[PDB]
Amino acid sequence: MDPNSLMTNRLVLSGTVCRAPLRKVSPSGIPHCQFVLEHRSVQEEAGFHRQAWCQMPVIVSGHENQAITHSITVGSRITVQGFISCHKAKNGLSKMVLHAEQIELIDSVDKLAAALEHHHH
Amino acid sequence: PNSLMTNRLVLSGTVCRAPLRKVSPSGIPHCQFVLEHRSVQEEAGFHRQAWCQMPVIVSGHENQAITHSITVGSRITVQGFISCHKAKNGLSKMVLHAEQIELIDSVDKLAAALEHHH
DNA sequence: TTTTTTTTTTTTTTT
Repeated sequence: MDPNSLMTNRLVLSGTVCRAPLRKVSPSGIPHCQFVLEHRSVQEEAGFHRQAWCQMPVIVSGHENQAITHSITVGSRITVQGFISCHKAKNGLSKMVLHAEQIELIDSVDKLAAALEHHHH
Repeated sequence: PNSLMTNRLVLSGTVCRAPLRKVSPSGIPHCQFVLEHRSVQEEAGFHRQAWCQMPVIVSGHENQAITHSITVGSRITVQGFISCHKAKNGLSKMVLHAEQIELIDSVDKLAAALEHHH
């Protein structure tokens, strides 16, 4: 445990996905799926509050977590968690991306069900 | 402020540029710098590499104290939220607003004083 | 394995 003496970086962002999961599989047979999460919130800074809006291009790679994505529709309310990585050198400016290791959905069943059975009788 | 909406980034690395310390016409001291992260990771044994220069701002009186101590080369960890503005040309910029700092220099300084206090 | 240049209706924060 020597270099991990400055390798700590975890981002936890909840948000609604605005770009559907674009799946692909790289040569080694690994499957990955991207999308753009839109996060919006009120954040307090300096004893006051201000809005925090951001589009985070997240991507989930490898087997374990592919399933949970096949289940994330557009306008999904999710919280993703994993490391951040980026780059924008003037010889190929790529972008900031949250490689995800973990995701749980944030709209409760009792919640959504409400909006599926009520209009009727 | 509870609910779904949660934004927490906890980055570490070596302060690249600055820090530029200004007090703005609103009253508060603002300290801005850029943090250069570099690390290797992923679950079991698949090797991914990580790098990123996160513009950081430390806004308010509360945290400007610990600040007069970080300079280019300074290693620290910061925790706070990420917001994204327009820029001066390129649309969205990302900035981590630090709500909590950690000079990992004091970490070594504390581990040492332990290993060596006869 | 070149920090796998991978922003694919008007570029989501400007309705």
